[PDB]
Parts: sequence; structure tokens; C-alpha cells
Amino acid sequence: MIQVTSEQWLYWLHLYFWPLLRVLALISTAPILSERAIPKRVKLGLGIMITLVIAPSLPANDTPLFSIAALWLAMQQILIGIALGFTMQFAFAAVRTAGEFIGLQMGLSFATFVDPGSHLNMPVLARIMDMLAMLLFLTFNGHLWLISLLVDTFHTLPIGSNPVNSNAFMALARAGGLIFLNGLMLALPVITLLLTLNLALGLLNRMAPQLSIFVIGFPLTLTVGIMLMAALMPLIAPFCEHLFSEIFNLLADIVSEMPINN
Amino acid sequence: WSLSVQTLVFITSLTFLPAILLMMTSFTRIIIVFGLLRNALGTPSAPPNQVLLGLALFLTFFIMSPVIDKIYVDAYQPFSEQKISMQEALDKGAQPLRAFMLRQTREADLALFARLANSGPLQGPEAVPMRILLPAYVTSELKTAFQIGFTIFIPFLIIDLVIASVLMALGMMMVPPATIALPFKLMLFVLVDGWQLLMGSLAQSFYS
Amino acid sequence: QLPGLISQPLAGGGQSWSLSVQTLVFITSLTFLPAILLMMTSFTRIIIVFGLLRNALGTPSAPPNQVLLGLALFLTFFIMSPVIDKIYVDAYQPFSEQKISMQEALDKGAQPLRAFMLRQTREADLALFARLANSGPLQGPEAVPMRILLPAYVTSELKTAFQIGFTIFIPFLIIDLVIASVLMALGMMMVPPATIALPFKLMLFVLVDGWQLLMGSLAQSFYS
Amino acid sequence: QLPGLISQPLAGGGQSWSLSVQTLVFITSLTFLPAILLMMTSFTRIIIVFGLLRNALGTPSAPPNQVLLGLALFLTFFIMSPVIDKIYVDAYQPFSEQKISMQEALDKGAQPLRAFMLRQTREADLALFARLANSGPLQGPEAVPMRILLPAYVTSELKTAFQIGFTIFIPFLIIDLVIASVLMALGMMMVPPATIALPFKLMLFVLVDGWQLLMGSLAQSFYS
Amino acid sequence: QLPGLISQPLAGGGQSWSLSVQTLVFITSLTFLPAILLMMTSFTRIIIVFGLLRNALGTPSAPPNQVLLGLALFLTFFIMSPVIDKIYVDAYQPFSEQKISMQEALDKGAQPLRAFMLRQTREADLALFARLANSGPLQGPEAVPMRILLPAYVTSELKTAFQIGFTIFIPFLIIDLVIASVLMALGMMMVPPATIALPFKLMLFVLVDGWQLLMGSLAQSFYS
Amino acid sequence: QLPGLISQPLAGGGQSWSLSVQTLVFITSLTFLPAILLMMTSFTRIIIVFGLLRNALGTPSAPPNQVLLGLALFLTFFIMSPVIDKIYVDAYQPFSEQKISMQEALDKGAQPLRAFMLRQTREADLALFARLANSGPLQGPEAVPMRILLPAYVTSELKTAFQIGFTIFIPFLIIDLVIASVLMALGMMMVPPATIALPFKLMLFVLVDGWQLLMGSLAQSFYS
Amino acid sequence: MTPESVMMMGTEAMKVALALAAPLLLVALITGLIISILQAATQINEMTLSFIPKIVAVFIAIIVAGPWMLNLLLDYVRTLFSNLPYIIG
Amino acid sequence: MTPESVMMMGTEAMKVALALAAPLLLVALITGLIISILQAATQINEMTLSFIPKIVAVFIAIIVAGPWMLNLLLDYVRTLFSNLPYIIG
Amino acid sequence: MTPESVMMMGTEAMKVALALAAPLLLVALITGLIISILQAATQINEMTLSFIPKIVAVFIAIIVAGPWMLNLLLDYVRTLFSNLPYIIG
Amino acid sequence: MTPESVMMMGTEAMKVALALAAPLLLVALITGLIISILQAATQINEMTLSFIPKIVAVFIAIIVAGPWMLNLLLDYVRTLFSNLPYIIG
Repeated sequence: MIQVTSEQWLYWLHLYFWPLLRVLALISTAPILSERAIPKRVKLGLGIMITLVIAPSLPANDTPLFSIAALWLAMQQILIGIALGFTMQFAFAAVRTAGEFIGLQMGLSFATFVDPGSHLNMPVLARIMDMLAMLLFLTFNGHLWLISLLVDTFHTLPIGSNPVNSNAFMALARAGGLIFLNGLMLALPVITLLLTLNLALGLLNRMAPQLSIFVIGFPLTLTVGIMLMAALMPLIAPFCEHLFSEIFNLLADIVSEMPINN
Repeated sequence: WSLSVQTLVFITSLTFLPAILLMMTSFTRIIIVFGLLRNALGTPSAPPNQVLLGLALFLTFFIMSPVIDKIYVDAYQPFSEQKISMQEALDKGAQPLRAFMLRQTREADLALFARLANSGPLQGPEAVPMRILLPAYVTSELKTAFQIGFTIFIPFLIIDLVIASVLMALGMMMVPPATIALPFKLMLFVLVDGWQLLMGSLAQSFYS
Repeated sequence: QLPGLISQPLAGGGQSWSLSVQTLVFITSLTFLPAILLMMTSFTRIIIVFGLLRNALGTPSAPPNQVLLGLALFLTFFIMSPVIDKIYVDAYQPFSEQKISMQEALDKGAQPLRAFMLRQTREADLALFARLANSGPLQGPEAVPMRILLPAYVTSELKTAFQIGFTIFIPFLIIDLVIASVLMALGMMMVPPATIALPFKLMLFVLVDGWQLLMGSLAQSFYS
Repeated sequence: QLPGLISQPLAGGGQSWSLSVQTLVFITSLTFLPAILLMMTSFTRIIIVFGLLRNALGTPSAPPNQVLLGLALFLTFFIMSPVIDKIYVDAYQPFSEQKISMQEALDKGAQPLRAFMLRQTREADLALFARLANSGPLQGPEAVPMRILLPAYVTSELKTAFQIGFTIFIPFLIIDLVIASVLMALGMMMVPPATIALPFKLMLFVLVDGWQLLMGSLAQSFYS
Repeated sequence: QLPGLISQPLAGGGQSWSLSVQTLVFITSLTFLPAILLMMTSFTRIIIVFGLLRNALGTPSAPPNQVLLGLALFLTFFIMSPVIDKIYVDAYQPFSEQKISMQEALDKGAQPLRAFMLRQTREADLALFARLANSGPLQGPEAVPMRILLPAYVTSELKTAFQIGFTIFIPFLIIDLVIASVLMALGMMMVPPATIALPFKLMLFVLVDGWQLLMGSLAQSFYS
Repeated sequence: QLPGLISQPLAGGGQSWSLSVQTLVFITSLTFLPAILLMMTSFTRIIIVFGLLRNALGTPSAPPNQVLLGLALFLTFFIMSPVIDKIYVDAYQPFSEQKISMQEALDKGAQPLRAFMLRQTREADLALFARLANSGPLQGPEAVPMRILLPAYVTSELKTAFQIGFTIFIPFLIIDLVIASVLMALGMMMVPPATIALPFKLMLFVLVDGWQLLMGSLAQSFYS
Repeated sequence: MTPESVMMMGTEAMKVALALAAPLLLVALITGLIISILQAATQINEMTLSFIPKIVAVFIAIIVAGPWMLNLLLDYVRTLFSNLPYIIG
Repeated sequence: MTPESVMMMGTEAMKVALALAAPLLLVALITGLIISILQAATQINEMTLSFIPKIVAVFIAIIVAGPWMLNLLLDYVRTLFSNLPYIIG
Repeated sequence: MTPESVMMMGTEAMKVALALAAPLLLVALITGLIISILQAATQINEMTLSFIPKIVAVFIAIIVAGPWMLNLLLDYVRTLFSNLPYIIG
Repeated sequence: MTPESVMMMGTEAMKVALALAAPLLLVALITGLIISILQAATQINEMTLSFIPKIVAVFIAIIVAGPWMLNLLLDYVRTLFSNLPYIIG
């Protein structure tokens, strides 16, 4: 019946292993590919589906996977995958930061202000904005672009003993500053309006110290913030288009800069 | 003598195989949607991964039953009693799977994988090999599963935000909104009997 | 009995694994069937209800996940012991000493499970999945396919577990809300109400003899 | 010993590979047997009491889950040296040199566990599950089946653990309330009382010899 | 030697390939083994003290659990270099290429651990657990079993760890109280004192150079 | 003949396919190797700096832990690129072609790391740990064991990371104090200064381009 | 499990919660208002002077009406757990 | 699944959230304003005087407007489930 | 583990807590009251003027009544931990 | 770990804390009293009028009596961390 001899069973294992490892490094840290909702079995299955197309037309750098060469090659593969995935984490980190800063001004998580102890953050609004960012990412086929960029990394720098240049790593770590910048640029209107509202509440406190932030400000501030976020949504679509595009350009430049200095 | 350990290692490796068959079935979308729902309830691992995996397997068996029957009548029954070759029975076991994949696979994924596979122009859909159709199908299933999960994921965060705002407006800054939102989320999910609607929506949207 | 594998070396340092389809599906099923057998049994409702109770106590992961999993297994074993011993005397006993075929022993081992599911499966779920599958009349229990019985049974168990959990949360929600309101009336916006609610929740759950009541309700919810 | 894989040579250098039902049930039970053994070894009550103490200290995960879990195993091992060595001399010793088969070795080693769980189980839980099982005339302790003994024992251990945790919660709740009231009276209404209560909680717990008393209570209240 | 996979011929040249019961025990232990093996080391007290310090800084999870885990392991490796070397030259070396059996290899690797935990265990805990176990005089180190030595050592380490942590909270408690009092006396009532006190606490901790003080104090107190 | 498996014949042609003790240590500690490897690198300082920056911004958990764990990894990979390069050209380059022996290769792979750790450790920490270890003169860097260098390195990295974090708090502390004082001088007692101060803190952190400065400082002050 | 059953169960639960909280909140509000009237009649501007009387009043309310609330809550939970295997079907 | 569809879904979600929270938040704001003005007219002043009336007002609003908010939530969820197959591309 | 025994333990704990916090709370209340009366008589008022005398009074009370409160707490906790194996059931 | 040792350690800690806060609290109280007295002459009803002089007085005290407090804290923490090995018995 079904026949599976030794050579086929092994060659398949050894040949696929390195692109498999790079792809899994990308998947295990990635915008949507790295989610605890996705089980690890699906995580490995998608990786080996990608390896099914990566392996053909790829140099056969088949070294034993129980030696120090295996450790060194695995290090480079994990470095490449982690670099790509965590660099693309920046857009969603930025939108989460913007949402949580909007929420803190609204007063959603005031326990964080008074004491760091306890997991009483629950940035619900940040979660909603992160959902919207992920759905826009899906509609823009960002994961497809990530897969294509990973294929390009396979092509430009093959599986080998050449060390990866570290100037690119420092450049993309330095690019980590985009989180707070984009968090402000996304949240300027609501932040300014809520600051003006809080100053108005302080002016009301002026004439009557009996007026308190707990008594009056929090309900009104929360209502105004909810209305503003309902009104701020249409701004999200072009902002996400710019945000993903700039990060994709940055990743392309960094990948093009990696292999010159091996 | 080491061959008897090599065969045991081969069996151990083969135990990892059924991931491929689950990719070929509805598992990859259903399990992701259910994990997103688990995250939605604000109570991670409230149904253990074993329970979620088993119910996903049952849903896939319900959905993939006609495909399994076609494979049975086309591939398994002429090969169980050795009436047909394995190399061509494997081909017979993919054509229903081919038609099943092509219905749920988006054009963008297929175009991307054709571009990155260095393949030539194709005259017919049947000419599309498995090596290119499978990853595109898995990616499309990932995308649609996340879309379904996020569409269902809204009302629970709406409840979370509403309850957090009300509690904060009541001055209850130290009360954690999750512990009050979970009973209300379950109350809504039972009132709109969301299990039945979720099962039906998954089944119908995956049939279509 | 069970299918197997044949291996013959080819030349120097070679090996060939001859395999049928039954043995392949058996090997693939070994990693899934521990969960499947727990899906035919009452595990789902019990484990979901107990996880919901763990969240209700305001102290998530206070009993470790293995503790809940083991006690749920014990409760299912108590509930499913008649089905288990009927399977033993009808399927495992006549097949252990190869007195009867596997393809028919599997049929015998599923009949009590099918009866149990039909006892606990709501008619609404069966109708929903019959409509989704474009099935026939299905007037008789034997006419109900397993492909219809399994997902409908799972949906009914999920709905019942969610109902029981929601009913469970209510007294603890009352305790939490009352304590939070009392603290706010006294001021104490810095005091987390959980530190007061949890001892009072334990007070309630041991004064009402909650564990016996919950176990009895869970056990009696299956015979109906 | 344990069921596994069988191999019979066939033809020229051919190796068959088959297995029995015992092997397939054993491989699936591998995942669940540690949980069941932990259930029967009273790990539940100890780990639940210690988690409740961790919550009562107001400092979640101040001792990590690993150290708490390990000390729970150490306390259980200290408690059940007679059970463990009775099992060793009654089950493991006559089975290591294959003097008795596994089928009788399992029930031989489970007899001390059965007597133990009968000793700790309350009468009320046993009666509740006996009437839930709709059994006939049950008089002798040997007539008590494992299906009744296990869940009743689990319920009794859960209730005892929750009672012990509730009693542990009291002094820490007193300290929290006293310090919160003092802070509110002084007007420091933005200062979190936990940051001042935790050092005083630890001062009390090291001044009363809290660990010695807690271990002694968990040991003495257990053979009863 | 070690426990692994065994192959026993049966009947007419048929070979049975199965794991050993000791291998099953080994896997079942692995789930919690690391914790029990690491608590016999210095991990427990160090990790508890570090967690209590992290709570004391008013900034929970400012150093993540992984960093604290690595740091406790590094300090334990520093403290128990002589014990590890004795285990290595007495157990690991004569058993890596099997000059000795596994049964006495654990005994050789346990005697330094037994003597050390006897050094670091209070006599009160040993007396308590000896009375609970209803054992004999236990005059000699050979007389005291592992069953009594393990939980007594764990209790001693927990008590010492909370003593050290409570002493650690005192300067930070003083800082918090002083800053809160100053903020109230300035009328700054709604300002959260934690935000103003965290940088001051870190500044004091770096001027006093407390990190090396903590490591030295832990090492000197734990060698006693 | 697998690298981790050791086979020994017993009795009647029975081969005990058992697991090597080194493999046992690896399989027990696999969850710990990331911790030690990350502590031996610059991870220990970048993570503390990032966490203290999160606390300084008055917005705990504003960027997710995963993205900062990835960012800190990039800094470690860039900063220690010379170290790995030395390791490559001194250990792997003369060994890949089996040109030099195993025993000296670990020393050649550790000497650059040993010097790298020594360039960061304070003299005071090394003296303290050498005095606790009761070692000799240790005049040369080669004379310094890992037993002394490993804890000294981490206890120096913690101090320097805390100092950098405090320097990070200083401007945000000034911002918060200024905002609170401005609010209080204008009779706005009830208004919490944190809500107003948070957007100003973020805007000032972005306008001064603080993240680039933080990367520059972490890259510059570390090797010098 | 019809929405009408959910509504009746919820209203009964709110009744239990109100019965639990009505005495404590009522006495706290009454003592706070009385101390406020005292603060208004005599020109006393102390902020936290009412906290201790409120604590004393809540303490007395818990001591006096303790067993009544405890019995009410226990009976409610017993009824709920007894009707658990019947309200689900 | 066009981006405009996601954007409209988000706006509808926030509109539903506002419609759920606007009654309770507005009632709490109104009762807080009433209590604060009553305190300002007199000389009584403490922080906790308005908390209990706010709790009572929110409880009353939940009782009165409970069925309407529940119907809104159920209709929104049912429409989402019904339109789920149509939004898939 | 009857509700009567639970109420007895609760009232014992409440008595212990009251005796533990009576000196601090009463001294703080007396100091605040006298400082507020002095401010009213002097027709000058700073709300945070009374905080320092309150802190000083509480600090003195902790020194004077510290050992007695500590002994009460230690004795009561020892009784609880000794009766634990007898109150399990 | 006798209760007398705990009480002596707490007494030393409280003495150090008083030494820390005595200058700052004393100068804040004195400045507040002076401004409250001066407000009687001017009949100004600006509630937080004393805040700025309080801040400048506290800043002056910090920049004048700062190194003394720092030395006290450093010595006390050094003694605690040095005798940590000895407190365990």
C-alpha cells in the first residue's frame, strides 16, 4: 500500500528544516500570525506550507542539524525572523499606545495612576483600536506582504555561515521611536479636547471647591470621550494606510541594507 | 539494529502528520475563531485547549463529511482491498479537495504565491498544484477566521467599555471591570443563544 | 487486531516503511482521540462550569488548571460509569481476546454514547444541523447520523454550561457590588474590594455548603 | 511490564510493528494520569490553601507558582510516606520483577489509597453520591465503589481547603481594614493601603511563626 | 544506566519494544521535577526575597519574572558551587560513564544536599515534623529521613525569606510615609505619592548601593 | 546510537535504550537556558531601563511587553555584535574545518565574553564576591572564575540600569511636579494632576526625540 | 431559558442585593448627613471628621442586622443552587 | 471586506456603546450636579455625600432602562450574526 | 461550621480589629476636632493645618499602645492557627 | 525573632522617619500658620493662597537640610543591610 522508505523521510526533514525555522520565527512573532488564539499546531502547519514553496529553487545548504553548525544557522534564521516580525509589531504597538493614552485621559484606568499594583489596567479602548488596526491590516493584505518580504530575505541572504550585519538591527531598534510619535499623531484631537475639558472642570472647581473630579468630571469626561472616539473613527483608515506603508518601506530598506556587510 | 530505533523515530514524526490533514479541513478557521471567542470572554483558557480542539474537530467532521465521503468512494474503497495504485489514488483523493479549496481561496493569495513560486501562466484552475494551493488556502482561512472573530469580538468589548465607564463614573476605581463584565457577557451570549448562531454562521459561511 | 507497519532494509544503511491507510489514520488519530473521547463524555460542561466558577471567585488560577482538570475527570467518571461499564462489557471484553471484529466493536462502543448524547441533546440543535446538512426526516434516533449528533450535542453542552456558569456568577456579583458600594459610601476609593469580597465569597461558599450543591446539580443535570 | 509496541520478524530481514488496545489506552492516559494521581494524593487541598494564602497576603505571585507548587509536593510527600511506601512494598515491589500482572498490581496499590480517601471523606458527601448513584443496600466500607469514593473525597477536600483558606484570610483582612481606616482618618485618601499593609502582614506572619503553624495545621487536620 | 526504553524478546523470536515504568515516573516528575529539584537549592529564599523587594519598590514587574529567575539562579550557582562540585565529583563523574549504579548515585548526590539542608534548617521545624511523623529520637544526621528534612527545610527557608523581606520593606515604607506626609502637608492631596516616591526610592537604592548589599547579606545569612 | 540515547545489553539480548544524564539535565533545564543566556548578555540592563521608562511616563503597560522585549533584543544583538564576531573568528573559524580541539574551544568562546563582562563589572562587586568566596589574589582576568564573575556582572548591571532609569525619571518627575504645583496654586485641589500631566509628558518625550537619545545613551555608556 | 426568566431572576437578585446594601448605605448616608449638618451649623471645616462616625455606624449596622442579611443571602443561594438543575432544562 | 465596511462597523459599534452608556452616565452626572448644587446652597461639604445618591440613581436607571438597552444589544448581536456571511469576501 | 460559629468568629475578629484600631482612630478624631475648634475660634482656616497634629498624635499613639496591640494580634492569630485543625469540621 | 526585637526595630525606623519629616513638616506648618494669620488682616478668601510660600519654604528646607537627611538614610539602610545576616536566628 502506502510506501515511505528512509531516504525520502530524511531528505524531506533535513532539506526543509532551515526555511521552516525562519518561517516559524516570523510566525511566532508577527502582527496576526503570533496570537494565542492560533494554536501552535496551526502555527507549525502554516510554516511548513510556506516552506513547501520556499524549499524549491533554494540553495541546498544541508548540514547536520545536531552540530554547532546547526546552532549557528538557527541563530541567523531566528534573528531574521524575529527582526522582521518585531519590526512589524510597531504599527500595532503605536495604535495601542494611542488608544490607551486616550483612555487614561478619559479615566477608564485610573487605578494605574494611583498604584501600579494589581492588573486593573484592562485598556478596552486600546483593544478596540488594535482590532480596527488588525482588520485594516487584513484588508490591505499586510500578511501577504510580510510573506513576500520573507521570501525576498531568503533570496538576498541565503542560509549560510555569513554573519548578519548589526547596523540594520540598531537602525530598526532606533526606529522604535515611531510608537510614541504615531501615538500622538493619532490621538492629538481627543487628547487636546479632553485636556480643555479637564481645564474647564478645574475652572468649575474654582467657583465651587465642592465640585469634585469624581462627582462631576468622570461621568462627563467619559461621555465626551466616547462621543469623540465615535467621531474619531473615520480618521483611522488613512492613518493606518500611512502607518503600515511607512513601516513596510523601512523594513524593505533595512533588508536591502543587511547583506552588504556580512 | 539502529533501524528499529529509526522506525520508532519515524512513527514519532508521523504522529505530527495530522496537522496537514487539519490544514486541508476546516480546522484552521474554526479553532482560530473559537480562540478569538475565548479571548473575547475575558477569561482565557476557561474552556481548556483540549475541549476547544475536540469541539473544533467535531465541527470540521460535520462540515467536511461530504468531502470525506467523496474521498472514501473515490480513494479509500478501491485501495483498501488493493484494486488501485497509491500514487494515483492520492491524486483521486485531492480532486474533491481541489474543488473544496478553490471555493474558499481568495484571488490575492493565489496571485502572491504564483508570483513568488516562479510559476508560468496557467490555462486552467485544475493545473494549480497542491504546493501553491495549500498555503494560499491556509492564509485565506486565517484572514477570514480573523475577520469572523473580530466581527463577533465587538459586542463583548462594547460591554467591557460600557461597564468600565459606568463603574468609573460611580467612583469605583478599584473595582476590576472584567469580573462584572464576564457575567453580563455570558448573560448576553446565552440570551442571544450565541452558540447556535456561531455554529450556524461558521457552517453556512464555510459552505458558501 | 490493530493494523501495523512493515520495514525491510534496502542495501547499505537503508530502510523502507510499508503502510496501509488504516494504520496511517490510526497513527494520526492517536494524538486526537484522547480529546475526542472526552468530547463524547460529560467533560465539556463540567470543566467549563468549574472554570467559570474559578473566575467567579475573583481569584483566577487559585486552584491550578491540573486540579480542575483532575476533579472534572473524577466527576465525569462518576457520571459516566454506567456508560463506561456497558462499553467495557460490550466492546472491550469481546475484543480484548480477539473474539470479534474491530469495525463492529467500534459500532458497539458507540451505541451507549449515542444514546447518552440523544438523552442530553436538545431538539433545536438537531433541527438546526439537519437543516444545515439538508438531511431527510430523521424521525428515528437510529436515523440520526453521527455527523449530526456530535456537533449538536457539543452545542447543547456549551449552551448548558454557559447557562449554569451565568447562574453561578450571580451571588458572587451581588457580593462584589454590595461590598464595592459599601466601600464607596465609606469613602475608601483606594481599597480594592476584591480583598474583602474573596474571604466573604469563601464564607458564603462554605456556609451554603456550595460544593455538594454544585456537584449534585451538575450530576442531576445529565440524567434529565 | 507496561504495554508497548510488538515486533515479529517476517521474511528476509522484515520487522512487523503492531500494538494492542492496552497500548492505545495507555498512551492516551499518559497525559491524564499525573492529574489523577495528584487528585488522589491530596495535592488539591494543600495547593488551594497556599494559593488562598498568597491572595490573602495582598501580593499575588510574590512567591512564584513554581516554588509554591514544589513546596506543595514536598508537604504531600511528607504527609504520604506511609501511603507511598505501602504502595511500594505492595504494588511496585511485586511488579518490578514481574511477580504479579499490572491489572492486579493497580488495584493492589490502590487499596491504601482507597482506605485513605475513605478516612478523609466526610459521611455527607458519601451519602449524597450514594443517593445520586441510586445504589442498593450499601453497608460495608469494602462495598463502597471507587466511582462513589472519588468525587465525594474531592468534594470533602475542596470544602476543607476552602474553610482553611477562609480562616487564614481573617487576620490579613483585619490588618487591611485597620490600616485603610487609619489612612482615611488621617486624610491620606490617595495612598494605596496595600503598600503599607504588606510589610505589616509579613511582620505578623514572621512574628506568629505563620509557616510553622500553617504546616502543623495542614498536617494534624489531615489524618483526622 | 538510567531508565529508558526496553526491548524484551517474547515467544518465537518476537521482540517487544516498550518504555519502562521508571521512564513514565521520570516524565510525570518532569512536569514539577524542576521545581522540587530547585527548591532543595537556594532558589526559594532568593526568589521570594527578590519578589518582595520588587513589591517594595512600588513598581511591580519592573524587573520581569525572567530577569528575577535568572538572577536567583546565578546567586544560587554562586552559593552552591561547593555543593555542585561535590555532587559532580561524587555522583556525576562516577556515573556519567557508569562506574556506579543509579540507585546509589542519587544517594551520593544527596548526602551533600542532606548535610547542607540540615545546616540551614532550624531545630524547631525538625522537632515539629518529627513529632508530626511520630518518629524516633533522630539524634544523628543519618537518623533523620528525607521525608522530615525536606518540608522542615522549606518552612525554614520561607520563614527566613519573609523575615528578610519584611526588613527590606522598612526603608521603603519610611520613604512612602514621609513623602505622603509631605504631600499632604503641602495641600497636595490628589497627587499620587507612588509616582513621586518611585524615583526617590530608586535614587536612595543606587546611592546606598543596595544591590551588592543585598547579595552580600543573602550570601552571608544563607551560609550560616 | 542516538547522541542522547545510551544502549546497554541486559540479560537475554535486552537492550536498555536509555537517555543520557547530560540529556536529562538539558531536558530538565530547557525552560531555563533562555534565562541564563539572556542574563549573560546586555538584556538585563535594557529591560530594566525600558520598564523604568514605562513607569516614568506615568502610563504603565502603555507599550506591550512583547514589543519592548523585541526592542531590547535588537539592542543586545547590535551591542554585542563585536563579542559574537570575536567568538566566530576565534572559536568557530578555526574549528569548522576540525582544525583545533574541543576543550580549548569553550575557553576561546568564553574569553571574549569573560572580558566583556569584566569591562562592565564594578571592582567593588568583584572584591565582595571574591571575599565571600574566600578566593586568592585574582590579579589576572583569566584567574577570575565564572562563579565570581556571573553574580558580580548582574549585580553591577542592576545598579547601572537603576541609575539610568532614575536619570530617566528626573525630567518626568519635574514635569509632574510643575503641573501639579501649577494646578494647586490656582485653587484646583480636586483635579488629579496625573491626567493633565500625562499628555504633556508624552509630548515632551516625543518633541525632544527622547527615544533616539535613549538608544544613543544605551549604546554609548555600555561599552565605555 | 427565555429572556423573561432572565429578567425575573435578575430582579430577584437585585432585590437581594438591595436588601443586603440598604441598611449599611442608609445608615452611612444618615450619619454623614448629620455630621455635615453639624459642620454647617458650627464653622468647622474639617474634611475627614465624618469618617470615624460613618465607620462606627456601619459597624453597628453590621453587628445588629448581621444574622438577618446572612440568613437571607444563604437562603437565596440555597434556592438558586437547588433550582440550578431545573432552570437549564 | 472593504476598509470602508470595517470603518462603518467601528462607528456603529461606538454608537451602540454610547447609546448603552449615555443613559447611566448622564443620570450619574445629573444627580452629582444636583447634590453638588444642594451642598453649595448650604454649607455642608464632603466628598462621599454624593456617592450614595449616584449609586441609587444609576441603580434606578438600570431598572427603568434595562429592557431597552438589552433589546438594543440583542438586536445588534443578531444583526451582526446575520450579516457575518455577507461581509466575508 | 454552622453559621452561628461563623458569626462568632466574625464578631471575635471584629472585636480584635476594633481594639486594634480604637486608639489610633480615637486619638486622630480628637486631635482633628480640637484643631478644627481652635481654627473656628481664631476665625482662620487651613484644611491641611490639622494634618500635622493628626500625624504627630497617631505617631505618639503607636509608640504608647504598640506593644499591647501587637500582643493582641499575636495572641488572636495563634488561637486561630491552633484551632484550625479543630475547626476544619 | 522576638516581638521585642521587632518593636525596637520599628522604634528605630519611626525615629529615622521623624528625623526625615520633622524639618519639612515643621516648616510647612509654620509657613501655613503665618499665612493664615496674615490672611486675617487682608480678609482674602483665596483658599490655596498659602501653597506657593509653603512650596518655596519646603524647597529651601530640602536644599538646606538635604545632605543631612541623605546621610541619615544612607547610614540607617547600611546598618540594616549589614545586620541582615544577624537578625535571622
